[PDB]
Amino acid sequence: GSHLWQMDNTHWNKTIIWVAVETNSGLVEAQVIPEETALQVALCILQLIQRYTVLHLHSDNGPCFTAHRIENLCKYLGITKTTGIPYNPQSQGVVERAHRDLKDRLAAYQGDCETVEAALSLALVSLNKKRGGIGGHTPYEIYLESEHTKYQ
Repeated sequence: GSHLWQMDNTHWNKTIIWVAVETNSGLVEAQVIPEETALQVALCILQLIQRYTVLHLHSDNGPCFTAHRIENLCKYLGITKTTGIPYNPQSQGVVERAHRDLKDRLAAYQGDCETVEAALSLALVSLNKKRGGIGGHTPYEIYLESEHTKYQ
């Protein structure tokens, strides 16, 4: 129940994908972005916070993550903002695995899709909603459970 999300930009084919990981559940939220600008990041963040619970947002020092626009947005949304990888070993590990599972799942659906955006959606549902412990939780069910104990 921390709702700390770490964002980072990644490259696949050669599309730029913005990746947000909830460090407690390993839940991933990603979006293809055209260029690495604070304008793009601000849209991703607005969509993230629209759909999820975000108390703390973390990232590297990149100007698209530190620009006044981003800092202002987070202040507005009441979101704690920190920079500097790693936040901690626990979180970084969660993030790195997530990035690798995303690229795996992305590769798996790559050959059944035309656009990366469509592939990304299918990859996210797999990772978050389909993959989980035998008789256990998926990252979504984990996130859901801590979301519940906050929105009763």
